[PDB]
Amino acid sequence: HHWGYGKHNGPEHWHKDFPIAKGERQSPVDIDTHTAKYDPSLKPLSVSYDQATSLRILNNGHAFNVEFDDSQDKAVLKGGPLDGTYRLIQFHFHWGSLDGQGSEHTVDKKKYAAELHLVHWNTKYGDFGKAVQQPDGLAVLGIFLKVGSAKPGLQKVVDVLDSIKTKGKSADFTNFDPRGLLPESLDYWTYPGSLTTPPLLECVTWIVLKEPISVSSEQVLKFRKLNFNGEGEPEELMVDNWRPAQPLKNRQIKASFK
Ligand SMILES: NS(=O)(=O)c1ccc(C(=O)N2CCc3ccccc3C2)cc1
Ligand SMILES: [Zn+2]
Repeated sequence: HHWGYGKHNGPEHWHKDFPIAKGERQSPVDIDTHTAKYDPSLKPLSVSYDQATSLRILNNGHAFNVEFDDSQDKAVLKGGPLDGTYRLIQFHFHWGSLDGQGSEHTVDKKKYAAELHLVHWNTKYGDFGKAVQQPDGLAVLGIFLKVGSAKPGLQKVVDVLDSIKTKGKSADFTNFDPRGLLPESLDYWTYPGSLTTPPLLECVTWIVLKEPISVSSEQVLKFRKLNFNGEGEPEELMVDNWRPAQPLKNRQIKASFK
């Protein structure tokens, strides 16, 4: 009876195994756009993905992760609110059963259809497992998805999902360019928070882009055909794998833009 997204093991249960669920810097949060303060000291975000080396895609029973070779400074995030250099390790999404929900962060209580998380670790801690033990260990770039026009750069991901339907399945996934998942603008909000899944560690500088990407209904429908279950187990569609907004508590959300 491990954690998941169901009635009996979903977000409102997580605190029993992971008491930090009720902590002081939990994610996601609602971004109140009128209360977020423009911070002229914030730098433009530097996203350097030209040499990114994707390796594999994995259904881990909660989402799918596109994994990267993070054994050298290839795909890195810096600037913005960050000090130092953060290396891309994986991206994944959260999405809904319907287009009206699925995002983890909300904007003035608006829920997007899905949310992309590009996860990076601070190179000053040497590895991901050490980084998650630190308050500045991770930088997660969050990008909202709305349903409209197709995102051509997403289609390579959508088309491999058939091969990783069920929990524990993986597939080679080389030469995928995550630049094709970015919106035009790098305007963002930022705040200190946490992982949004167990172990819910309070190790993340969140950077949430203002501009959503558009994906087609067909693209998101393919996400919703994935399974939380393993092969030859009762089919449970992988949908609604998002944690709701958590209390902001003693935090300020800062905007990079006026
Ligand atoms: N949704 S999110 O906050 O962007 C998120 C980001 C990263 C992860 C993640 O890769 N994990 C959880 C922590 C951890 C710790 C030790 C070893 C492995 C892992 C694997 C899960 C969720
Ligand atoms: Zn996530």
